[PDB]
Amino acid sequence: ISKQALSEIETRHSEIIKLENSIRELHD
Amino acid sequence: DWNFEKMGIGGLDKEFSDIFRRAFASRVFPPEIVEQMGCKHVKGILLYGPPGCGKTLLARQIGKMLNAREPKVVNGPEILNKYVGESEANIRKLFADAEEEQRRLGANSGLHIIIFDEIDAICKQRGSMAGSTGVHDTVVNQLLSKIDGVEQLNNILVIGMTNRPDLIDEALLRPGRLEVKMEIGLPDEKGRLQILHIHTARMRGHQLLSADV
Amino acid sequence: DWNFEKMGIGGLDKEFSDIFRRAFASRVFPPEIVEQMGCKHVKGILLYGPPGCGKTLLARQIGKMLNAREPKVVNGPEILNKYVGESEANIRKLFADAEEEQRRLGANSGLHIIIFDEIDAICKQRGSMAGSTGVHDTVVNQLLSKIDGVEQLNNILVIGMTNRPDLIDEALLRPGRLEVKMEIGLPDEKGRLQILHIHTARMRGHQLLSADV
Ligand SMILES: Nc1ncnc2c1ncn2[C@@H]1O[C@H](COP(=O)(O)OP(=O)(O)OP(=O)(O)O)[C@@H](O)[C@H]1O
Ligand SMILES: Nc1ncnc2c1ncn2[C@@H]1O[C@H](COP(=O)(O)OP(=O)(O)O)[C@@H](O)[C@H]1O
Repeated sequence: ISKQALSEIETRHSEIIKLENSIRELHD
Repeated sequence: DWNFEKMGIGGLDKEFSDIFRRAFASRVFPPEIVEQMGCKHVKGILLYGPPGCGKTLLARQIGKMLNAREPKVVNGPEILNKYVGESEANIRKLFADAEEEQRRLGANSGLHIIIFDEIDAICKQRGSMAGSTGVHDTVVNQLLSKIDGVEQLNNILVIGMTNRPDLIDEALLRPGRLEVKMEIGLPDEKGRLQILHIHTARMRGHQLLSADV
Repeated sequence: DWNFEKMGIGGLDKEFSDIFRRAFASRVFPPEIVEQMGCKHVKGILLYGPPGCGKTLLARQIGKMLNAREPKVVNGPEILNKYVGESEANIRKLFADAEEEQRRLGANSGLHIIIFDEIDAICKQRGSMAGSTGVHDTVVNQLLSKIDGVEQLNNILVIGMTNRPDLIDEALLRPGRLEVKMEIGLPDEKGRLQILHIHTARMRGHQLLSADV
């Protein structure tokens, strides 16, 4: 029996929260 | 303010003498002669022995004794991360202060003490542990690449502690690389007397111990 | 300044004579000879031997004896990429200057020397690892393509160092990329003499050595 695991990341820069604030402001 | 007795370590007088001679001799003499010589200070020390022989306490007291900054200690493999690349990033952050301080003042900085416990946990023979992810072989390569290499550092000192000294890397214990390799062994009768006295000092001073013993 | 003792090397004259004979010769000859012969300039070297046995000593001295721009040195497996792809971006950012210079000027560009410490850290068996992420394969293939491939290079020199030539994939050792290989065994008695002298000149300069020694 054997084996180990690993992990990684990626370039995402979502910031959907800020974009949502901005676009809502645009609507009003 | 200092005193060898103040520490409360007994039976290892020769060990302390050798450590002081081969480690702290160049840091106490007037700067002029040592600078007239062009000698590089030793920056490596290794200890090992069976459990409970006073290895931990030794490093605790040697660190406390210095008038330098608080030593940075690493508790076993505590520098591992769940991603690719941050084992090295962690083993690299340990030297930022020394490099920065050397580049700011230079030749006049205070010592930077780093302590590894059970070095054998992380540093082992390359080419072994043929499992997966090769992370261990990358960490060992970084550590050596950083203890020594293209860049120079002269205000650091690393202490390692192990119980099985046959599994550590060869270069890690080579000249200028944990070169000093000491051997803590079971105490003698005189060591036993000194130890018992050390651990029975707060009693005689309060009449809590019968004179019969 | 080709004193070779002012530089500070352990009696490795024969080593330098042989390396210049083998390589660095086509580099100082008439290009017209290179057109009649049609023999390209060697661009691969390897230096391995007892760990840190003056292995980086001369690596830190070659940067001085050259009338070209200072060679760029890669100190260990610092080609870390956390998101995705930038490992290949890092590998790319090493050869950009050579590409730009060759495009700007041809047949007389100059030389660019790159040094990989801990070559063994990043170059291993391609298929041996079973890890989910294949970053090592990705970097190995990219490096192989860059050093050898449809694109041609004539103004670079890659130098590799390992303390254990064994864990190296054979593809990187195919003729035409790193065909040259050399070992640095141990110092002879005579070289040991020059060594002692080099390591004792300041001692005698300031009159700190007893005549008995
Ligand atoms: N023949 C020699 N002549 C002069 N110095 C030598 C010689 N052999 C070893 N040394 C010493 O060894 C050191 C050379 O750097 P070294 O080769 O140890 O670096 P390194 O390759 O990064 O080390 P490592 O491979 O252990 O990580 C210097 O302290 C140098 O004085
Ligand atoms: N020279 C000494 N002086 C005082 N106490 C000692 C000495 N050597 C061992 N001891 C005792 O042994 C214990 C230290 O064990 P330790 O060195 O921590 O084991 P390990 O090195 O495996 O961590 C302490 O309880 C301490 O009282």
